[PDB]
Amino acid sequence: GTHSHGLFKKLGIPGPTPLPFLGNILSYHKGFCMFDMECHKKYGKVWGFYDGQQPVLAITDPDMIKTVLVKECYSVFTNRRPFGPVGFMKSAISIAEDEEWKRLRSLLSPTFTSGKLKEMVPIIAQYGDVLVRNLRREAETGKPVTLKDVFGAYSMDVITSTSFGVNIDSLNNPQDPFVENTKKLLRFDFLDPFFLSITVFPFLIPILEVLNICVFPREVTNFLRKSVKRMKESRLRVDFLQLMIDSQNSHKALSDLELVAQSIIFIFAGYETTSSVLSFIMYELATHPDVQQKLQEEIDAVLPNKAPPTYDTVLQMEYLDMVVNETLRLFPIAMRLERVCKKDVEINGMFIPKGVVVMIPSYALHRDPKYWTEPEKFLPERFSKKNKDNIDPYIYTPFGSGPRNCIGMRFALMNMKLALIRVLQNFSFKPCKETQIPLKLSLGGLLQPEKPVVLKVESR
Amino acid sequence: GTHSHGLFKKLGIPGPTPLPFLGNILSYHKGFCMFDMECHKKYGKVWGFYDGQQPVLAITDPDMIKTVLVKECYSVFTNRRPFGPVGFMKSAISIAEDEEWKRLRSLLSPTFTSGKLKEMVPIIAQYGDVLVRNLRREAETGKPVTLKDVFGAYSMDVITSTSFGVNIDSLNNPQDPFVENTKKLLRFDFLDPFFLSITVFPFLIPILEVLNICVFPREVTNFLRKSVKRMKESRLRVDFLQLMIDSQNSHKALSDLELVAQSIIFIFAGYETTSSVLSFIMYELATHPDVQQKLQEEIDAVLPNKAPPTYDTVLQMEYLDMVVNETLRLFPIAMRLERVCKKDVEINGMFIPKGVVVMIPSYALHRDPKYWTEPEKFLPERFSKKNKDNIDPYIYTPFGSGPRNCIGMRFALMNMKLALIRVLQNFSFKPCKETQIPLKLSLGGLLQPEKPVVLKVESR
Amino acid sequence: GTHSHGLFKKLGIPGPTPLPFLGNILSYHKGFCMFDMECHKKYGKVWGFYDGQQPVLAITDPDMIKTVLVKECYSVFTNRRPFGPVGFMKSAISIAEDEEWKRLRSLLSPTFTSGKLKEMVPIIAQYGDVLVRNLRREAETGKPVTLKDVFGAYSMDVITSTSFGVNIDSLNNPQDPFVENTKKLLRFDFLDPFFLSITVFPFLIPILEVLNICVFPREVTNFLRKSVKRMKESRLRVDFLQLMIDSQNSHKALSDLELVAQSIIFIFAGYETTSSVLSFIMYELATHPDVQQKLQEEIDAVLPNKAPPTYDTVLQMEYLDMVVNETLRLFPIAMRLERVCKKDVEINGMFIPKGVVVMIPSYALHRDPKYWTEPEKFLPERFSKKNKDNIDPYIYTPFGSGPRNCIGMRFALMNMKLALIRVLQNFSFKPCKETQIPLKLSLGGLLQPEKPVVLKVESR
Amino acid sequence: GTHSHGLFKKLGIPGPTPLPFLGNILSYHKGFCMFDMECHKKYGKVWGFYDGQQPVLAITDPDMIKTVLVKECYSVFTNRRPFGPVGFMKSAISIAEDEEWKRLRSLLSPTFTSGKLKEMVPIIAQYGDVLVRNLRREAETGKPVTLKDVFGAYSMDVITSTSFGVNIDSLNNPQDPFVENTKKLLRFDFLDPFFLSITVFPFLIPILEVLNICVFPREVTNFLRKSVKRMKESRLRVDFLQLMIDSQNSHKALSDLELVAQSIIFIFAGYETTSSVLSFIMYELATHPDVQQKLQEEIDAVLPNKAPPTYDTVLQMEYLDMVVNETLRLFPIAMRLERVCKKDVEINGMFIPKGVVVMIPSYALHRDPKYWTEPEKFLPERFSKKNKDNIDPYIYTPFGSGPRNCIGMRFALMNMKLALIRVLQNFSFKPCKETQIPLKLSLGGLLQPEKPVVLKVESR
Ligand code: HEM
Ligand code: HEM
Ligand code: HEM
Ligand code: HEM
Ligand SMILES: COCC(=O)O[C@]1(CCN(C)CCCc2nc3ccccc3[nH]2)CCc2cc(F)ccc2[C@@H]1C(C)C
Repeated sequence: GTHSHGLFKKLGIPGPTPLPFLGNILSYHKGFCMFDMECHKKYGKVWGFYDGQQPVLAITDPDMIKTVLVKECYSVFTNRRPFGPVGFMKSAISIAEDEEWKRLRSLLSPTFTSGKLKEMVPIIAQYGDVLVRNLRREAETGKPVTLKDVFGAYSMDVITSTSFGVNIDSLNNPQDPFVENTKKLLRFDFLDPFFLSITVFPFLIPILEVLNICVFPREVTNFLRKSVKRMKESRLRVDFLQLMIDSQNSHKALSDLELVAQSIIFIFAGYETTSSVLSFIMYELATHPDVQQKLQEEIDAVLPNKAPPTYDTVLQMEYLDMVVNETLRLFPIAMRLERVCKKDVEINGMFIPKGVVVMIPSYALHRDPKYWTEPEKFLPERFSKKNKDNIDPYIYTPFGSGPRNCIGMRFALMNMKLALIRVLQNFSFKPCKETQIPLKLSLGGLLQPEKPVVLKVESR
Repeated sequence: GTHSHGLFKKLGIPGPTPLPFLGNILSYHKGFCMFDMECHKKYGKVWGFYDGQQPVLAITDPDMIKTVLVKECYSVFTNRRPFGPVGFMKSAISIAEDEEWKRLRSLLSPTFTSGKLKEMVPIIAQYGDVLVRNLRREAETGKPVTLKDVFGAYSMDVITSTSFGVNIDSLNNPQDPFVENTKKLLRFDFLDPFFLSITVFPFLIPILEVLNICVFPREVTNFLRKSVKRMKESRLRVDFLQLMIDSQNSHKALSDLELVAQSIIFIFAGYETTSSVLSFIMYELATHPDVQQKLQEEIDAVLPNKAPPTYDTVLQMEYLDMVVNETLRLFPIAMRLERVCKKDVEINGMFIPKGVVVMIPSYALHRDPKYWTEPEKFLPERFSKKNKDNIDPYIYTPFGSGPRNCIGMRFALMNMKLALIRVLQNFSFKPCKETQIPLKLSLGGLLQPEKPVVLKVESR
Repeated sequence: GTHSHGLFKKLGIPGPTPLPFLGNILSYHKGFCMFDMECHKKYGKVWGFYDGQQPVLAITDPDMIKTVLVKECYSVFTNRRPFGPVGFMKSAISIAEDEEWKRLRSLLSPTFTSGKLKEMVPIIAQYGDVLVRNLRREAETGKPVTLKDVFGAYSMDVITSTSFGVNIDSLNNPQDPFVENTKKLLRFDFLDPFFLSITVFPFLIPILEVLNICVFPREVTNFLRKSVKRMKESRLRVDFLQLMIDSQNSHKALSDLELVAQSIIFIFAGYETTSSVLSFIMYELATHPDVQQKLQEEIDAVLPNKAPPTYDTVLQMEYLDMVVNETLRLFPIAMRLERVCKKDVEINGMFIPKGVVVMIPSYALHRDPKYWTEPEKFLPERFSKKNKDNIDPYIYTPFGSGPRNCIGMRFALMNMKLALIRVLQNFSFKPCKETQIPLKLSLGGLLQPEKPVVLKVESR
Repeated sequence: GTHSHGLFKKLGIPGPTPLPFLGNILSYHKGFCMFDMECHKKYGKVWGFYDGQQPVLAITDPDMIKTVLVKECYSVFTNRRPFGPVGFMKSAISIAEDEEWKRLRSLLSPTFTSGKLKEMVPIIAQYGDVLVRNLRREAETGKPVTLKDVFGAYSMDVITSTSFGVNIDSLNNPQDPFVENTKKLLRFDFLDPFFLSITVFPFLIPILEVLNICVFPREVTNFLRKSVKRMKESRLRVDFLQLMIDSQNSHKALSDLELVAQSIIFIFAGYETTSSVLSFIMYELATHPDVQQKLQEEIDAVLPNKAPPTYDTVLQMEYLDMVVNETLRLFPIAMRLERVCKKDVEINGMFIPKGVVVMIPSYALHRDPKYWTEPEKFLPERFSKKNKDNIDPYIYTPFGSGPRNCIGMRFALMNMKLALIRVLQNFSFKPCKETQIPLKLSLGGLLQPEKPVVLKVESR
């Protein structure tokens, strides 16, 4: 009931005090993000709490953070915490651990190079054209646009074609076989009934693992499993599947089911994340028409006459970059980074017992007054070539840092940027009566707007 | 490991001998139906086995059967066995038990009278017209027809409109909100991984009931729960919802959530059952064109010039009735009837300990040589007014018998008959090269064809 | 997590508000007794709380209490709550439920008549002689006496010989086979780690029931099971075993294992209960030498010259009775009486939903100022023939009331009285320096002294 | 249900075929030992089976065995399989794993040197004198002697005094506090109900670990935990406790609770093991009076006139050694050695997947005709300095081999030898009518006689 509940009181580490069995989870009634702020303010720089019986040690010192993410990554802090029954998805690089992770990490790093990415741009860019045509039809008829559905559909189209060559217009084909399953691959709400129970009955995982109950649905994983065995057997492009089929012709060649595992996790990592950030950005651009106009101006300069964006001209645009980064400062959608302490260690004047989840509260550091002037404000300027220098890369970590960081970072920024470019080239975006202002974050376990973002969309 | 595994060896009752923990479930590798036959042949008239640790006493004596289903129903054998975590669906009349069942049974019996049914015929009959139009378009283009999809869609249309007034053409609207959830309400395969585990880990039910994992999906039950709260609040027809909303204006008036519970179970009881029998019947009529022609002839006689069937002219047709009943003899899709023994009893020279599932092997009795001449053969004649007399109603029980029998019997026969009438009026049905002949039953826990039934469909 | 946690807020019933999963069990940090008082004071006459998810409705109205214990006992409130995995001890009359309880209750009522008891007095009385000899040897050498060990040994001797004819001097034979197991049969601490977990993981019971883990130890129950099969087979006295072997030569004759079940529960009900009350009484008599002297005087009057007590002269003694009853007022060692509500009901202007544990806080009513003048004080007089009249038998219930009350009441009072008589005849009892004064009740789940009672024991 | 059940059929490895859920455990109805022989004969040199879902790869090639036990011990095969909920005893060197094991292994190796052992001989030897006095009193009165009780008591006396300095005559004090708990520390029967369930519900371990249910009893571990905190605090000899208290004044000094953990495991490893081998040896010496006489002769030669054995004269005796070793050949009481495969590997032309329990069937190799002439026969000669050479130390492994072997080997042989010496010096031992001849091994999970060994004991 109190297993390890004296561990932090003992070691000298402060923090809220736990309740038996539940630990501190009642504190999650306002969300991971709000609880992390309060803990930063009211306890300082290091603190501890209990996800049920599991102690979690929050750390906020950039040198200490670097040690965990960078320095001792491979020796002490290699893995994230178990979070549910995962079945065969224990082979997805995100879930695999220790050496199996390192092998998967290596077998996949060449798939995410800039070269591989530059050759996917003409595919990603095609569904930007699709986006504008579907945006225009809703811009034609004066009717508010709900960003999450139009950007949701764009993200889906980008994934089907980048990882499977499946060329869909997911919006206009809302009944395709390939759209129904991939749309069931949403991000996990670790504050919803099931995942909370898993936290205070971690011993229920093995019970579930033996009933073959799985947090990745049996049908989705089954449909994609067989749908990929078709694609492999009809090919025998430039998409993730093929680069992976390539890398299996100094570690053990990528297995068959391991390739299926990665394709599904790429979807999981890329679907809701992308559409959610594109919507946050559109909210900020719609509530600061000066930033929007400025970006539209920077776009028309590089791309004269709605010229089509390319890998190289995308990377030209400084102010676009500043909008993307400043939006991810406010809304880092992972909320936290975490690693399991797998040994006893001392790092930066602090002993850490084997088994503690060490956690880095990204949302709260990105909104720390002590590192950010006027943190609540959308201020794209803080990332200009002028100011970009005094930003610590261990305070601002929307993609994490170190060897276990987001292997999809460059792909995701290039995907979102292509979207925002082709959309601002043709449209302007305005607040509504119904446009929730100021926007409220959800109280749940996902960093998303309370109410969806809806906006007026006009044509240029 | 062997809890109660001597109970039948002791009492004197024969039967296969169990394995620890698993009981006799390895015997289910050929299906409930085949295992029940072998047990009838090789052990006689009474026998016992173990679904894991749970003893099941099979009985085949018509007097003994009557005692269980009819005589001592309310005192000893009131309930079916628990079969999964059910959540709020513990209020569906099928799952409720003891007095709560009797109340629900009474609060719903007037909803299934013949009067209420005769006023639903013009609704049911409308989607017969819809069936023929969709059948014709597939009969127009010479392309094999897969019965389960065209009869699947008809069954869905009949349910939406009979229980919610929702008027859909489910086939041509394969993307309606109301079709996606109700199509996820299929019959349970108690021989599939999950339900088998539930059988040898019955103690896993409470674990699941507390994670709110449920065998009726949370979304389906949630969508229908709210979708009904709309219909109640827009009404404030002749459909099940309204007759139920009626019966809540000597027992406790039907509750709100109890009404939601029944509407979903009516779907569960009526969707796959109906479409599966309609397909079995079409198989038999397509593999005996003499029966088919004879029925077409009996239909044209009562209904001159594709005249539209009515409640009364439907009940006119003897040979139609004989085809429906003879098909349900071969294919009684419940396979077994069961009741939990809730007390110790002696019935017909046999003591039965509290807790035994008493079970009646319908599939095997319907195909018993000792009651049926040439049981394997489709012989509609055995049910004519001439021969219908020497059929024991405790050997032939496709809808069960007694107070807990199928409260939807008359509705289901009238629904299927309306379908078969309007379809034979306009079409003839022929075997294919691909038409699996002879048809094989599935090895799983549902009584359905191994491979789907597909047939040539011509026009008259 | 909150299953039924709105049930009392809804029905209108007040009470502390629950925490998810745990309900109100954090409130048990001071004990059932103290929590029950606070709830009586601060919420009044009726209230509700949650043992995890299980709602418990406390009631304190004598008419309402009578309804539950007496009036609707057989129809609505027949059983106590499940409390642990019990294995075969589900046949002990205390644990059995509904009709199986009524049968066991009837098959055992004639074993507890006054006639049967009067013939056990010469056995019980013999080990009073044994008590005095062992008390004297500790009274001889001036050394404090720890009541729980000398009365513990007396209680054990009374049980072995009353239920099995086994004639031991448990103290001087602290290594007999028959003493080691029966001494492991102590009362359950429902506030200790295991039983608390059972309360907030009631779903863990079936898991345990299938590993054959049992709250009655496998060895104790096994030793006594075989040790009784010896006694049955060597007999083939006046003791419980024989009266039971008798009653199996209008319900089903007592089974073999059912007889073993009762013998163990008689031990469980009678061992720690008796020794604990004898010690409470000795504390009160030692902290009021006037009561003690008065009782010694009433004993010498009826029993001139340490004359040996008999059934009839035991029942002569009014003041003895008043001391026993007043001690059980302060220390009713069951603390609460409970029944499961098995139907919906209205009783005395109150609706009660099926499934609620209805609970009667005996400890708090016995110490209610509103029924007892100076409740904290040991006042034997309130039970004299003069005052015994205005005591409601539904406020003062140390043995419960109604058909499910203590079937061992008369036996227990006669056993304790014989002890107290033969001991006061020969000894006087005095407070020590170490004698905890005032005595503190344990904070756990058993009503016993914090620290053991130790006292000076002199000879007469 | 069949998780990994194709792993051996796939890899090419033969073996009995499994049943769902249970694997091959029905095969354990004759015991680990008999099942291991049949598997050696009927499948050859390598085979696989399933303890439920857990694959176990048996290996019998001395080079392959050496690789696992010696060569790749620290890299691949460091740990034994989890076997039950162990609580804090996860710190006992036997249960600890990976580096924590290596640290414990090092912190304890100097406690088992020959120097430390030679200084414990005068303690061990003292309770040999105690043994002879208690043996004589049973040899005085002509009454069969049950070896397991007289050698059981000797083993207990040797442990209390070697690990805690507690100087008991456990037999004549069968009621000491320190004897009652340590006698509850018997070897685990992994074929008894509980441990078998753990094998096919390994997921039940975490459920138990959270109810603090433990396979080392809470009371035994609690009594010894506090009883050691006394001994530490009264000291602040030459016994295990002190050598351990010593080693905590290049790894982390032995913790407090870690020291308590080791003391209990030393008891667990040493109590039943020793007494069981001493009894096997006495059986063999009593059923071959020529060996016995020969040993008595070799003892009288080194120790003239019942001279007292010393470390050095104990190691003098070749024929004693040959009797001890030949008895452990027949009866290697661990039965199997095992290690978990923690990586994928190829060793001696064989790939082994991560997670397989690799197992070495000691009992069956010790009785392999292909390495042992007349294996069923007790032939002390095979271990003489003449023949001891062609015995492979990877076929004959009564204490295992390699870094994880029995850290108590020398202590155990010296303890048993001192016993056998002082006993044969004074007694001769003869078969009885009741002496089970030939002796049968138990069908359970412990290598012990079916029926106890009883023998005539005469004096010299
Ligand atoms: C705006 C979009 C995205 C954001 C903000 C984001 C952020 C993150 C973060 C914070 C992590 C954990 C980093 C850490 O623990 O240090 C992560 C991991 C990961 N992400 Fe992204 N991500 C995005 C999109 C994508 C995309 C398109 C992919 C496509 C392949 C992807 C694949 C992954 C993978 C595989 C990991 C786990 C890597 C490993 O365990 O070695 N993510 N992401
Ligand atoms: C061909 C179609 C159908 C067949 C063959 C069939 C057969 C059965 C059988 C064998 C039982 C159990 C009988 C027993 O235990 O004695 C049953 C129960 C039931 N059926 Fe039907 N059924 C069909 C369609 C329907 C329909 C359309 C409804 C619509 C309301 C329905 C509602 C129910 C209910 C509520 C029960 C449980 C009744 C109770 O527990 O009191 N069924 N059915
Ligand atoms: C001072 C000693 C004792 C006290 C204070 C005591 C008190 C109680 C109480 C409060 C109950 C529950 C009553 C209820 O729910 O209304 C009970 C039940 C019971 N007691 Fe006693 N008890 C004592 C000794 C004994 C003895 C010696 C026996 C010997 C047979 C015994 C046998 C039982 C049984 C069998 C029940 C359950 C009866 C049933 O469920 O029908 N008890 N006791
Ligand atoms: C006749 C008596 C004994 C026999 C036959 C015996 C045999 C064994 C065997 C086969 C093993 C496992 C070896 C392996 O996996 O390679 C073992 C382990 C062990 N034994 Fe002994 N043993 C005996 C007595 C003792 C005694 C007196 C001690 C006292 C300390 C002891 C302490 C241990 C320990 C601590 C281990 C685990 C070592 C580790 O995991 O590193 N044993 N024993
Ligand atoms: C839900 O919180 C945001 C989130 O989903 O973060 C990840 C999921 C990480 N998962 C492998 C489980 C690890 C345990 C965990 N419990 C958390 C609760 C709150 C906050 C963070 C938590 N971490 C992080 C890495 C990752 C790796 C992939 F391969 C695919 C998707 C993702 C997402 C991220 C891209 C948005």
